[PDB]
Amino acid sequence: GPLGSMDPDTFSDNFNNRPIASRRNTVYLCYEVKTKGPSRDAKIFRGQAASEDKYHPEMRFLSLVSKWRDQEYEVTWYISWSPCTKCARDMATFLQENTHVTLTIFVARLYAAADPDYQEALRSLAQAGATIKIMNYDEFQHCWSKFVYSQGAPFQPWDGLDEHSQALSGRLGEILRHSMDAATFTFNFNNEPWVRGRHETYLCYEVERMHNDTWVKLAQRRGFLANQAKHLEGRHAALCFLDVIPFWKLDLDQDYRVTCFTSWSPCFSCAQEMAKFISKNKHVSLCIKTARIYDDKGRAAEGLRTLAEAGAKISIMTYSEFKHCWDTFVDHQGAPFQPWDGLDEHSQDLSGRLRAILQNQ
Ligand SMILES: [Cl-]
Ligand SMILES: [Zn+2]
Repeated sequence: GPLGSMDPDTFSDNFNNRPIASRRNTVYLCYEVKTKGPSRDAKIFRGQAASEDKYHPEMRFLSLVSKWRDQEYEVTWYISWSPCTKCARDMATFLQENTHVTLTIFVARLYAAADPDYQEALRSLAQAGATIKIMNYDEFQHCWSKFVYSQGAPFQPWDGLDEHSQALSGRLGEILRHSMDAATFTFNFNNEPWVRGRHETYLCYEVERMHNDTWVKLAQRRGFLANQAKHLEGRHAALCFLDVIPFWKLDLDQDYRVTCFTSWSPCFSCAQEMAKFISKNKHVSLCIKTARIYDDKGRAAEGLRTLAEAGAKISIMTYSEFKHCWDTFVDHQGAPFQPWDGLDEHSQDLSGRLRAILQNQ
């Protein structure tokens, strides 16, 4: 097509929320810029470019929003991938230094590795005033209508568009709120021994340092994550937490206690991975408190025994732990933790079964 446009194939490649993994680090940015004001017939100034690290044609919109008399500017992005950590930091700085510019960002996909520094950069960009949302049907259709040379072809949505948009919206909310949804928590941490539909695994985590004779909490370091799925390799939540750990830059000469609240107790493979990790990280004492014992087709008891042998403290979550994670990691907005029926009974039964497991029976 014409210069400065994308063809249907480039759109289908970049602006799509199906499990396309990632791989080709192509980040396509469509941008609109409008003069802020009451005009309803205002002229929208549009541009678009794929990310290229030599000349960066995607940032040419910045020249459009320089200070000019009393003018203010509203910028809109339709970006194929969430902005990287450094670009998010830079745009936060820019919004701070250019209060005459405001910015909305619609995103097609989120990077699966929502690691701590990236999440803090995204929350930084949000606090600077940016509006970040996941693209749904309206945004995809608008981007097709405005930035694609289609030759009379109407926008054709793919099958699982809305479901993927909703899942990405939930993840983005988990990131920006720094807390998980109340329905999500209430469901994933239900401690009935045998359950259906718990396809995900949620892992909350806290860190403490030994100062004087006291475990002091490092509130700057608490957090939560979930597993990665789809079939693009599925990485369990325990492995993702192990990946989070090195970002903390712990002092190898200090003593730390690391607590994991998991909805599913670790599978055999994850248990061996965490045993190997703690046997090579002497400065870290691992506590594992699980809502449910994931039997892992009968391989889990051996893994839990291995992990306990390596020094980890494996326990079953009680009402106190559920209430604690509700207060600490759930967007409750003041609401108290409302326990489900049979919580205590399921908890004490699971404690008995874990006891039988650890003593080898
Ligand atoms: Cl697992
Ligand atoms: Zn696992």
